[PDB]
Amino acid sequence: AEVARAQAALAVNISAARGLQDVLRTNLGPKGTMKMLVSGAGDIKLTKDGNVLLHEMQIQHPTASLIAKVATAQDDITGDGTTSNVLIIGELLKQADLYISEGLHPRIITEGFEAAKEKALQFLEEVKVSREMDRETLIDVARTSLRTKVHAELADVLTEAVVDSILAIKKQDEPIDLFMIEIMEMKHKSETDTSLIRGLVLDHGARHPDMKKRVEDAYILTCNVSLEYEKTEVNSGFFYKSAEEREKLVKAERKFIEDRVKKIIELKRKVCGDSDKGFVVINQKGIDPFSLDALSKEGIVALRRAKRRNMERLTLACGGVALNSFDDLSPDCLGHAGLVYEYTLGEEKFTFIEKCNNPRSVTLLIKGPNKHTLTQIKDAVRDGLRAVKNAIDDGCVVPGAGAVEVAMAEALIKHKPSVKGRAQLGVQAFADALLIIPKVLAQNSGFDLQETLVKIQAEHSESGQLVGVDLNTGEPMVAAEVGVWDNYCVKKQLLHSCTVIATNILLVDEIMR
Amino acid sequence: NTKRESGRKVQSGNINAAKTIADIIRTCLGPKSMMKMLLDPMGGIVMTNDGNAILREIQVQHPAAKSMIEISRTQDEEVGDGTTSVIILAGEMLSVAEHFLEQQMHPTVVISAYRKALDDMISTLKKISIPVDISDSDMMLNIINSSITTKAISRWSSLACNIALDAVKMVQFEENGRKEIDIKKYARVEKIPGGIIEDSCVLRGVMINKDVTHPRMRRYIKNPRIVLLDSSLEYKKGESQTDIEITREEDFTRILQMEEEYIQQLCEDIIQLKPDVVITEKGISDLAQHYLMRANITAIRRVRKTDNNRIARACGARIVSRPEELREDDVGTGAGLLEIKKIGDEYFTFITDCKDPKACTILLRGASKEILSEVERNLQDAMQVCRNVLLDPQLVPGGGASEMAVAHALTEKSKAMTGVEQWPYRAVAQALEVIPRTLIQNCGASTIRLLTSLRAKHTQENCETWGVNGETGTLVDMKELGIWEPLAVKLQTYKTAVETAVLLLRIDDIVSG
Amino acid sequence: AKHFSGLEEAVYRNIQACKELAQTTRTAYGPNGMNKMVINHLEKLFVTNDAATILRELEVQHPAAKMIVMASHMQEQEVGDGTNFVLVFAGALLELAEELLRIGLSVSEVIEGYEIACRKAHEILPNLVCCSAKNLRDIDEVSSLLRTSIMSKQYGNEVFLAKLIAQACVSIFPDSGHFNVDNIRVCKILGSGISSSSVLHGMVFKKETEGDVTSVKDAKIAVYSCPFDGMITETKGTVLIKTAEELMNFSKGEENLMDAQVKAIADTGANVVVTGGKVADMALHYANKYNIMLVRLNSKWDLRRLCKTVGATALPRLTPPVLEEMGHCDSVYLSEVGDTQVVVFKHEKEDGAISTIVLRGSTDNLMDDIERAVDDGVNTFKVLTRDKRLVPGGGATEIELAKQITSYGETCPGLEQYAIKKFAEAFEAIPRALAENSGVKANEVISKLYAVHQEGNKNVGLDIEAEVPAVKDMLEAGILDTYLGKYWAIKLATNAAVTVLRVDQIIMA
Repeated sequence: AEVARAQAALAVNISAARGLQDVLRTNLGPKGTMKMLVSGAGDIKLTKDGNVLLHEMQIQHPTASLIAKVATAQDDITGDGTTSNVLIIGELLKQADLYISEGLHPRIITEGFEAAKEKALQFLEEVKVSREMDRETLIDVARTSLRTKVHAELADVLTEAVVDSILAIKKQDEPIDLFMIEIMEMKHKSETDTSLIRGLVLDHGARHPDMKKRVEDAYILTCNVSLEYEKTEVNSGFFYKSAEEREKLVKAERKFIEDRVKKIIELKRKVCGDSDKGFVVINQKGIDPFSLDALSKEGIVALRRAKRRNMERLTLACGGVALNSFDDLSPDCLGHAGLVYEYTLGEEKFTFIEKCNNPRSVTLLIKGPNKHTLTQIKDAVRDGLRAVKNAIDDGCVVPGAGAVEVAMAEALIKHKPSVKGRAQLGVQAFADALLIIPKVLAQNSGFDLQETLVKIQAEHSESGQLVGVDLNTGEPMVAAEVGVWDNYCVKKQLLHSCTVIATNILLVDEIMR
Repeated sequence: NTKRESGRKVQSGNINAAKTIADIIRTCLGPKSMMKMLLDPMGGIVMTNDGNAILREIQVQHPAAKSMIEISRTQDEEVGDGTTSVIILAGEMLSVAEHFLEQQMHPTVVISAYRKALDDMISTLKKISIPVDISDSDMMLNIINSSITTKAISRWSSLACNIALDAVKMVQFEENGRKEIDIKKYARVEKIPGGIIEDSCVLRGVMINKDVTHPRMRRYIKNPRIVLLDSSLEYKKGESQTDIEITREEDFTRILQMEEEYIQQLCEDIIQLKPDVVITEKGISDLAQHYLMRANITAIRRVRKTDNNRIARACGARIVSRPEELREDDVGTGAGLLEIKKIGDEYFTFITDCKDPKACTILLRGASKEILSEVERNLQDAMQVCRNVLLDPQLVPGGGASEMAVAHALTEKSKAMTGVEQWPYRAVAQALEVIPRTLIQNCGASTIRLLTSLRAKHTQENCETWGVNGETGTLVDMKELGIWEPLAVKLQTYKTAVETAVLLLRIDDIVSG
Repeated sequence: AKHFSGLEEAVYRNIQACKELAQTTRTAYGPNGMNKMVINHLEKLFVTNDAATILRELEVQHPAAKMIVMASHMQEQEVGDGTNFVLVFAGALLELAEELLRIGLSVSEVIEGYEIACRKAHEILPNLVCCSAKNLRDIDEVSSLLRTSIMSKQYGNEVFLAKLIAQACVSIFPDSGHFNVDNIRVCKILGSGISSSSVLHGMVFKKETEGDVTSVKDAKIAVYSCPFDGMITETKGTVLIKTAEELMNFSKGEENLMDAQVKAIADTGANVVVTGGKVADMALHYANKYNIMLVRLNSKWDLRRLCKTVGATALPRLTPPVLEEMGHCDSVYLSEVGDTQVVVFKHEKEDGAISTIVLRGSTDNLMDDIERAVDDGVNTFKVLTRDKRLVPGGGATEIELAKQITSYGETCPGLEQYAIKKFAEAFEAIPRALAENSGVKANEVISKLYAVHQEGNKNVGLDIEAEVPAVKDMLEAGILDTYLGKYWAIKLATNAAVTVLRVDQIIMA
């Protein structure tokens, strides 16, 4: 058919990106906002985080495909910077644009970049200082990594709970939290909130006065497939070989229910000795009223509807083995939660599996009556969880609020890449994308992304001072004192995911449809 | 029917499709490259330095857009590389030649300038080609690692070549080391999914992924008995046809199991004897092969007799109809290494067959199965230059300085040839020199003054040997710089290049039927 | 489209979406409200006062407002007066940013303005509580708040629905120190007057009362959505007129096919049967023979209301029902609920928590407009029980807050200086709403409500007094909202506003 070539294909590329990018620039720091997102489903989503906006919907361009790619990098590889990663490239693109606006090769200006990124990486090592993984040292990173991602006040209460979650570790040291994430969204009088609740929490537990709400000594038979069949890890018919056989099973189906409670009432006394130790069958389907009562009446807690995750985290948490049957099991495999506690909050029971024998799994209780509030608060958590988890995995920490970038753009002082000056321009180009965080904020916040940053620049050129645009009012300060300190996992990776995709479009002279 | 097609229109569209396909690909060429990014009609973007990958996946058109991929594929299979050259070469010669010469109005003298330019190209190449050691993998390295960096990947320059270096030397033919003709079933590469380059090494021999696929099969038994069919497992696998009933529905299930029950006896007579290896070219059915795996008889299947014959002798064997029937005795082992590596659950049997025609299926690994491929894609071109240094120890230095080395040598023959043919033979000459110019205009500045300095350099300093740097543009020595354009690969791209343009010359006319 | 770009979602959509939802309240809030007819997919005219009632049937495309309708439903369940207020309040709050948008103040900036000020305002709300009152029993005293909360939500009898729902909410309970979701349900019944409405505590089936009367004291039901044509486990009977001889066998069989039913009904036990489905000719005549009460052909309304109040659950089939499927009521009896003779249960401590206010009139919309009221009489009374605090009737507290939050703007200075000034402005559209229903300018209201400059009582409501805008004391008028009402109505209108006020363009493929 047709194609596009020369700078015509290039113009479509570089324009579509920076046409999409500044749309995303509306949000960063706390002075960013929460961008309304409605995908084909019709749900409104408000996110200052990149991955949501990037991976849901896009104004469709050939560039819109690569942007989520390196967006699939930042959140994956780090989780802090998804908001920050986008704003870097087009600021660098408009720079390089100038050089090819002058006219030049996108190839020679390509070679003018990555060294500067490699430089800044060096410079990032240089300017940063390794910092404590201490809880309160994390806070200044925690708020910021959250706050660069999501708005302050949410990030502020998240600063507490996220650190409380990432400090909950057994010293399983990760960039993210897999197990520390157990999210319980609850309809509540609090529309945006997250409650930290330790230990594995079960999707539900069953009510009955004889059924113990408090199990401190738990022998947990994980229970999935219901009372209604004998020794069955899956519910299926023992009958229905003809038309009238349909009636016979349900006539004999109530038998297995009593057979099954018979197993559990004895398996308690088998394993637990007397009934003082609550024998825990968490029945991940509904417990039939008779055995619901008769397990209650025997002291067994028959818990209604845990999760497959609450089955696997149980295998983790309780240090015991799960099962898909209620069958009598050897007392060994039965899980032990140092606390099995059914917790009715609102009308809903959330059964704590606590004293996790592997407390890498904790639980967050999310709050809202309105899902649009309840979704958004859930969203701000986890992108900041792994962000602040990049705080406590990192003994190195990089000070935020433009402290380190003026330590690059100025210390990139040119003719160090003197050869063609294309690097001297490319590093200059790269130097100019560094300050987008000092830019976007003094942009979003008061004064000017420029007239404040000149102080930042100046005040950094002053006394080598760590200095930066406020995340809040957009005025100069000392960013080291403020404590705004970016994850050491962000900075390096934040650079890589930029210049690698910033390299591609330059070498792309061609597009065809 | 009344139809006719006139003159230039096809020729134009030829020249049109000729140069356009050449454009991005020739800018994707060289140490300074570009990228050709397709945008699918569906919205998917496809970015590849190889337009052959781009064009086949996008609209392919009746003009030379049909005739470029054919000669690319013609350039794909033989040596294995030059894939991007022919279309940038054929698009190069046709334009500059035809129009001016069709403005001089003649097809015929244009046709001859090709064969004219063919020999001088052969001449100054074979002259200024530099013989490099066939038995020195280092003297191989600098010439072979040059052809890896050519397209998208310098990653496997060392590694693929290293794995390619000795293997190809350790290959032979039916006509004999490997050398001579192009046979790439002696170049073979089979992937090890996942794995690591450290688990990888040089396998100078062949692997059969299907030799040992299970721990049950013969493993590490180093005097193999490979058996070709004919008695133990006969040519005929057909049904036993016992108690068959056409009037019974149960017999339909019987006849399919009955195929393998006779095959059961086929692999059972393998058990009754146990030649440690069994090969079947029509393949063995599983039910019989389970019994093979009971007897520790490695079951070779879905790899050819010729393949196995080349592998058998090269791993050693005595073939029999059945081990109780000895046709004649052959050597027990032809290989020094019988190795079965397990990555995934799959067992990969690597039998190094040293100085053997074999199949030469060489062990190679990337960090994952995907970059595993770029071992091979480089290995191929590496084994290409491995067989090339064996084929043609003499192979040119150049950054495309060969493309000048011919053109001025053309011109200085053209000046010596005179005639009207001077002009085509020169109009063919100046074509060649845009290819390296695009490499060194990607570098920058005045690439003409470079070509000035080049054609200054040409008779002054050297032509192709003392060359132009594809990453720089200055006059250098590509041998000293370690960059090498393989003689065969050079000439071969041109043999393929000259013809398609002659076809496009021949065609002013097509039909719809 | 629900997908948008071009800053509409920021500087346009919200202020458009709000007054759409709102400006019912502006004529629907205050000492009365002016009903607004709604038609549904079913064609009929539904007059509306409560904000969440007109918006419930209003189906919005607005990505903006879908946040706020919930807040009204939140506000509704909470208190029930002020849901109107919530829409018109946020009507003032958001639009003032347009100026600060023209003035150039950023998004979070002025939002922090209303926020710290609605934090500042929520701080003052307990201070601006003006007296208090309650009785866990008394109709009249409690009626006045339940009167004045439904004032906005009712143009109709203020005192009469005051006294009923006060009775209802109270006298369904042994305490009414506890108050719950359904403590009152309604049998909407026409005839006589709309002020003939009566509070009868129990489950009314306005449906037929059939079967021979067997029990009065025993109201225990085995509740069934199962029709009785003979529907029972072994043979599920229906009424089939297909042939005459098969009908002859039905009457024979049904007497027995109905036998094992009302048996199994009274086996598991009851003398009163709730049949959510049909009961056949010989099926009912056997209930006449069996001596059980079949309350037949009920609605899903009369089915669920019982299933809600007695905790039991209808059976679509007939299996012996459990006690989970069988509720008990104080007494089953035939009495007129607002002069309507059917089966009306009694509910206090057996299962309970249903008063029946019979909603009345000459049409259903009159029963829907008194539905508007007592729903808040339900809601506000819970607040009243939760807090007996009384706070100046809507708009009389505003003039207080505006003065306070005004100079609070000059305690602010910095871009929230004006946004708090604007938040001091965010209060005052409420009496404007009141005066705009009255049609008069609040500009006269404002100055007079500022005349004395305290604002503890003075307001201009919905009157013929307001016809020339005239300060009245909603405090003294008996118009006193509840603190939580005054707290909730500010909170979510500020909450749902700030979250929809940071929205950006919709991204869509």
